[PDB]
Amino acid sequence: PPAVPQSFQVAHLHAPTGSGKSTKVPAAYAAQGYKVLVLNPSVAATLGFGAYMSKDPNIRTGVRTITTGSPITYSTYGKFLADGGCSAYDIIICDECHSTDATSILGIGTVLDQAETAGARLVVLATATPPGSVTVSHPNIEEVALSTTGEIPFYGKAIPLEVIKGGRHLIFCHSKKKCDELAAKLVALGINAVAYYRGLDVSVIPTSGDVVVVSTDATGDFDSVIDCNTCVTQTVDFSLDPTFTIETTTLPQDAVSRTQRRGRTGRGKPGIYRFVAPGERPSGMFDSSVLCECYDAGCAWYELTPAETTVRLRAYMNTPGLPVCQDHLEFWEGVFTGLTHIDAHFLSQTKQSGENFPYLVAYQATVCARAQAPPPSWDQMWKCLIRLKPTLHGPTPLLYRLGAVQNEVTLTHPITKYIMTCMSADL
Ligand SMILES: CC(C)c1ccc(Cn2cc(CC(=O)O)c3ccc(-c4cc(N)cc(N)c4)cc32)cc1
Repeated sequence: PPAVPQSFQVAHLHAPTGSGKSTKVPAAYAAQGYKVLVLNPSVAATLGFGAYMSKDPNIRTGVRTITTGSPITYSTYGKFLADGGCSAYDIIICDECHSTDATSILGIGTVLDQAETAGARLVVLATATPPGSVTVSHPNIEEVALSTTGEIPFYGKAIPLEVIKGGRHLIFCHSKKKCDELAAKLVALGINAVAYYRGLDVSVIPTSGDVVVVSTDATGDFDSVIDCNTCVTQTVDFSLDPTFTIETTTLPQDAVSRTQRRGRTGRGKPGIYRFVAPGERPSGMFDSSVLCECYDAGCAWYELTPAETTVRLRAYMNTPGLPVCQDHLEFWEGVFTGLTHIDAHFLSQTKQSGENFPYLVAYQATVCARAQAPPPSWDQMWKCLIRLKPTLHGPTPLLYRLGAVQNEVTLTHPITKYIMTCMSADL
């Protein structure tokens, strides 16, 4: 238990997930008379530690807020951001501080930039999977390499039928077209194959007997888990056509990713993990398009100027022991700064709808509406514009590229031109 210091310290705390760090740790600090805040990315986790310690801490999530007068608060990073960040606490624990979702990143950076001014003595950056870590072996999971033999084609290797006859098995595949293709062949060999991915109702998975569930990362109880060892990963490309493209890329998975997928077996009883590849990237590198996400979340959810968002991301990049990324702070701040007078109605629909880049989407929707032009495609991304579809004609004033573009485009909008400058100035 890192002692509370005389001057402000940032501390790192690497210890297994579940053991001590969101639970025993804060309680020991409180037992010494300190005020302590414990930050977590997930709502369920924050309530999970709340309930478990209530046998009483303050609990601060978007959906539920309990104030109890306790010296211990469990918040998510998002609610922490919503509450204006640093008010009130001697000690702030950033739990699961490896997390590369926007919110967590803005959260920690916020804690890093502000904790000292606001009078804290200690910030503990806690996680069980700090940068460079690999997958540790699990007592309940036997791990067996797949070999070229077997009669089912699987990412260069093969799977034997014997391993997926009898019981429950989960096969992780990388995309959607690949889940369909694989489920289908198993149905054509008797086996009970069920594909799952974003845009399916969770009902379609049987609950009791034999199945081979072919899903992405979109109770389960599996006897076996089968992993293609790859992940579709969001990335940015500065393609100058006219500006940037948000697209995907399939990289070999990292440690936490291998963990997450292996952990779908061994749920108490024994488990089996069979792999396409023996290796893994180490964790601790994230794409530029995560920076774009921070500026997006900041502008859409957290009422931050681009500039404030930068101040918080700077603190995060000025701390050692954290996921590292390209320094595109001035670029990304530049971009969002030009993005003014969004339609609040469009913004509100792309937020509700769980869109990625809800701000950039609603902004391209805004620009489209005011021009009376259509969006770059009639995909699901552009749902907010359906009400107006009947009124919209001509070429799409294209700002950036978030997906497929079916409509002809104009490249001359002031916002398009402005962004273009940003990339020639800051890149
Ligand atoms: C998963 C991804 C698509 C996503 C979803 C949602 C958000 C925003 N967000 C995520 C969390 C975490 C939690 O639920 O505790 C959260 C909490 C409180 C607020 C909030 C509350 C008020 N009263 C005003 C404002 N402005 C914000 C927004 C939040 C960010 C990212």
